[PDB]
Amino acid sequence: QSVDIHKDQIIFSEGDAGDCAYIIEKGRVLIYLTKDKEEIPLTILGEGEIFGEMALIDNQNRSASVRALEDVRLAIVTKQQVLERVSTADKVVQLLMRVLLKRLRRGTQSALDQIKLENQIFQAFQNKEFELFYQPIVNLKNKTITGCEALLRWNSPQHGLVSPNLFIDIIENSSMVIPIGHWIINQALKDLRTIQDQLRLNKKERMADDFMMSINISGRQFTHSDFVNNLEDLREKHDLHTQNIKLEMTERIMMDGAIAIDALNQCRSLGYAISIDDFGTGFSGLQYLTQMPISFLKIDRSFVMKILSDPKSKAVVSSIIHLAHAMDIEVIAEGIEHHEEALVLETLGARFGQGYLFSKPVDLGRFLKLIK
Amino acid sequence: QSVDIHKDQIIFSEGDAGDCAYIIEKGRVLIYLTKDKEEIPLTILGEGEIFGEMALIDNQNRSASVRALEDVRLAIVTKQQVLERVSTADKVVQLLMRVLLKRLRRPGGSRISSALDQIKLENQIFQAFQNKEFELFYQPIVNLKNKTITGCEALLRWNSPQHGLVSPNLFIDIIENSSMVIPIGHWIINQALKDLRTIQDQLRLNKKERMADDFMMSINISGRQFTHSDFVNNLEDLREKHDLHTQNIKLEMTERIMMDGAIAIDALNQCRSLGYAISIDDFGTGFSGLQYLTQMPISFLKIDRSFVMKILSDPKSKAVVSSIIHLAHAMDIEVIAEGIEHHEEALVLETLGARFGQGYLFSKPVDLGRFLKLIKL
Ligand SMILES: Nc1nc2c(ncn2[C@@H]2O[C@@H]3COP(=O)(O)O[C@H]3[C@H]2O)c(=O)[nH]1
Ligand SMILES: Nc1nc2c(ncn2[C@@H]2O[C@@H]3COP(=O)(O)O[C@H]3[C@H]2O)c(=O)[nH]1
Ligand SMILES: [Mg+2]
Ligand SMILES: [Mg+2]
Repeated sequence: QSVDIHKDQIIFSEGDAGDCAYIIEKGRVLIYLTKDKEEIPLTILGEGEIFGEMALIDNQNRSASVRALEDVRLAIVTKQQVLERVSTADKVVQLLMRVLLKRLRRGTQSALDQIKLENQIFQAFQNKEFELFYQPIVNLKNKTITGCEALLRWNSPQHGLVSPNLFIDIIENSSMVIPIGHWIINQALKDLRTIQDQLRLNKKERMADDFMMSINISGRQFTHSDFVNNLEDLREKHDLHTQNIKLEMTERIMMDGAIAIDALNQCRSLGYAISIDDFGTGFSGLQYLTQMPISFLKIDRSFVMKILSDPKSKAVVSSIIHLAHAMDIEVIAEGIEHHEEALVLETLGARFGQGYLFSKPVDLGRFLKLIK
Repeated sequence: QSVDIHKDQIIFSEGDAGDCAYIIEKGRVLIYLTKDKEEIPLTILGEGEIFGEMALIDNQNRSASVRALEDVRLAIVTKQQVLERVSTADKVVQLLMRVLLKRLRRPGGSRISSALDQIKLENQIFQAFQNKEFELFYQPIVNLKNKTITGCEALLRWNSPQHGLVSPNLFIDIIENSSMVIPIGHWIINQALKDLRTIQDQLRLNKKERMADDFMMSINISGRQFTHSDFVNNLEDLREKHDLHTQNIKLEMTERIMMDGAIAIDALNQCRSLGYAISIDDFGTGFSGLQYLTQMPISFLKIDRSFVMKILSDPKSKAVVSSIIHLAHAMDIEVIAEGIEHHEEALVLETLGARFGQGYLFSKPVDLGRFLKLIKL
């Protein structure tokens, strides 16, 4: 909505209640204070400048008066429009705005903490405090280790064992995912080379050929272009085959719809296995799985820990397993802690499993012992 | 990540390139300008204050110098941490930041070379609402086996050529993540409930007593209006206003409501205890709340057109649809398959076990007057 004001009209005065702000589309306006009939100019605003935001942002009165220097045309921005856009902005951006506002007139402790935590995470990465552990994936019927998932671990000397609940999300929607993710993939692929070599050296030739290293890939690093180029470079570096490398993704990817179907279809043509991690939670979902080069899906612990108790959870799990089979997708059920859970999941048709029942995540050295 | 500076150290000078910002953890710093060797104090900052952000936000030089007044400890905030959060922010927020920055740094004329358009579109939408340009149409939901109209969905329409150059989805989206959803949504619900009263009265007056009792008016409820407190109070007020029963009113909700998890289960259980029917509008698209579907007062789920239009062509889409239908039955949830445009689609969906359907095959959305005629057939 657009409004035309004549030259010399006082649009509002210092000390008035704020109703709305205004974006100048044509002409010029003067911002002034008055102090005993002496008019003190602050500035002249022209096309594109917004004015009157300040009263709206923190329900104070007008900090200055505003007069049209010539005929002007103003677009009206409402209190609610400004408050809405501000309240939904990033909390560090909200902090930055509050500090600027208060200085110009002359959730903060949560926002400073987020900034600090990020810097603490990345310094710990560069101080070599992270390592990968490996959690066996087992064939449910014959109890054989068929692969492993690479899981990030923070062994901070000050705090002891730092929980992945904290730092994984910070890492994943931060630019540091790219350097951290490049390190993860290289390490996983390096340790895959070692697992295969050791398996062969102990005459388990077929196990080595069929072994799947499962690597968690975030959306950010997946949609970063040349992700596939670096992934390929790192595979050839360690002389590995695509068929032994499974890329675990959260369905939040498909979100990027056609684009996604893109790289995912890319990799699949190279022979990488693609897996939907935490299926049925998050945006890890049914609708896109219809048209996806998906070889695996993981049934989240949240379902598995309710199999025996809540029989409506047993229904949902059977549905997912039977659906996966109808699309020739195989299933890994994770969070398996009891033999009774593994029994039921095998009867329902899940081929693979992971969890404490079989083994917790362990360092490479202990994993190399488990496979023997 | 933490750095200790001695009393009197110039941390940086006015005119330098910005590397990082700092949070003061201990002590005090002076912000000053220099103007012919006269040092002009702007302020003293203490514990918790941030400084040096401004150069980072828009790659300008330092607007002032900063000296430690005593021994200080600074936490480092990186250029990268500021620039990412700033560059990804809303364009109105970006405008606000630029204006504040320039004003704090500051007779010449200040200028700024979308944004204004987003603001205007919203005001155009809301003025059209208040100028009575919106109305509800109703699309029959039919029992697939016996072809009988069992209910209808209320669908919002804008009667203007302007609806037009926005896109049909887009005007609904503007409404739904804007505060205007509350006044627009209150009008929608009242109108739908008013027109439900009329459908039932006419059904009774023609001795179709069982049809009137079983008739479901389906109303799309956005997340914003659902999580707004006193949503249930207004909904109840409007039901009693039109002397209606909860059992005839179905609340269609996006699956994205389950991003609240525990809070969402309670809010739905509140409506369900009152006797409202709850339906998941877009099942299997958008947010996956299947872990939660285990414990949800859900009576209906709708299979989206995006699945239905791929049944015959892409047989992996046929697989997913059968799975959803069979799963819904295992939880005593009934299914409405929407976007049904051909008899062959309705055939397949009935064989798979879907009870209800909507789409062009049966009828497009129509005004109340035409809907009242369709009922009598
Ligand atoms: N306080 C202040 N406001 C300014 C300045 N330059 C432009 N303005 C605008 O003038 C407006 C006066 O009313 P508000 O306080 O609502 O919002 C103010 C700003 O939008 C300045 O240097 N100081
Ligand atoms: N320009 C300006 N900067 C201030 C003021 N008060 C505190 N500061 C801080 O001083 C810093 C000087 O360098 P920057 O411009 O990078 O960031 C500035 C702000 O963080 C003030 O009144 N004006
Ligand atoms: Mg996983
Ligand atoms: Mg709908």
